[PDB]
Amino acid sequence: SHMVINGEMQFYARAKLFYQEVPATEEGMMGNFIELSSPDIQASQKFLRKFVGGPGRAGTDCALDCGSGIGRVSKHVLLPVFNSVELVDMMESFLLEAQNYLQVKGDKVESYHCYSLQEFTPPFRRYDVIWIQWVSGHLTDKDLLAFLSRCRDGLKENGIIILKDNVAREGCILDLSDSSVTRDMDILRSLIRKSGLVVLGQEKQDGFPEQCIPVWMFALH
Amino acid sequence: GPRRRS
Ligand SMILES: Nc1ncnc2c1ncn2[C@@H]1O[C@H](CSCC[C@H](N)C(=O)O)[C@@H](O)[C@H]1O
Repeated sequence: SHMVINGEMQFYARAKLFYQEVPATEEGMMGNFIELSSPDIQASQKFLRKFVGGPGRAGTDCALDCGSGIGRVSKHVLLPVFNSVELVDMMESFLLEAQNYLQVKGDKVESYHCYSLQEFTPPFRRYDVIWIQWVSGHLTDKDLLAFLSRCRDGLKENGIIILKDNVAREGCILDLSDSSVTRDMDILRSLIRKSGLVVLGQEKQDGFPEQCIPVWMFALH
Repeated sequence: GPRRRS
C-alpha cells in the first residue's frame, strides 16, 4: 500500500454514516451531478462494447456490479448486454430499492450481495465482466489491492474487470466526510499492477465539465 | 459519483 490507514474501522464506519443520508435515487447516486449521468452512461456503453462480444473478448452471460448502489450502472449499461447481473453493495437499503428501481430489468438480477467490498469474495470464475464504478476510492490501498486480486479470480475465461472512477490530476485527495481517497494515475496504476492485473485499454470520460476531477475507464484482466 | 476540483 502507498498509504496505510491506521484506523480502518473508523474510516469505513464514517462512509456508512455518509451513505445512510444519500437518497436512493439516480440523482442520489450521482451526488447532485445528475446532468452527468447520461454522458457517463453513453461513454460506459461504448467502452464496454469495445471489450465484449467476439472471439477472445469477454462473453455476455454474467456481470457483477460492485458498489452498485441502487443499480444505475446495472440498469443502463450491464443489464442491456448480459443475460444476468449481480449487485454487490454494503447498503441493504440501496439493494432493496434496486428491486423497484430496476423495473422489468430486475428480472435478470440473480443475486443482491450485501457486503462491503473489502469483505467480499467475488464468486470464483463466475463473471464475464466485473464493473467497479465510483467505489474504489472508498477502499484503502491495501483493501483495493486485495479486492482487485479477488476480482481477477472471479473472472471466467476471457473475462475482464472494468474500473471507472475519478482520477486526480496530481497527487491524491482525502475526503474525511465520506471516507474516500481520490488517487492519481500513478498511484492507481501501481495498485492495478501490484494486484496482478494488466491494462487492456483505458479511456478518459468526455462531456464532463472542466471543474470536475477527470474520470477514467480501464479494462483490466 | 463525480466530484469538484479542489
Ligand atoms: N466499502 C464499501 N463496500 C461496498 N460498497 C461500498 C463501500 N463503500 C461505499 N460503497 C457503496 O458505493 C456506492 C457509491 S455511489 C455509486 C453507485 C454506482 N456505482 C453508480 O455509479 O451509480 C454506494 O452505493 C455505497 O453504498
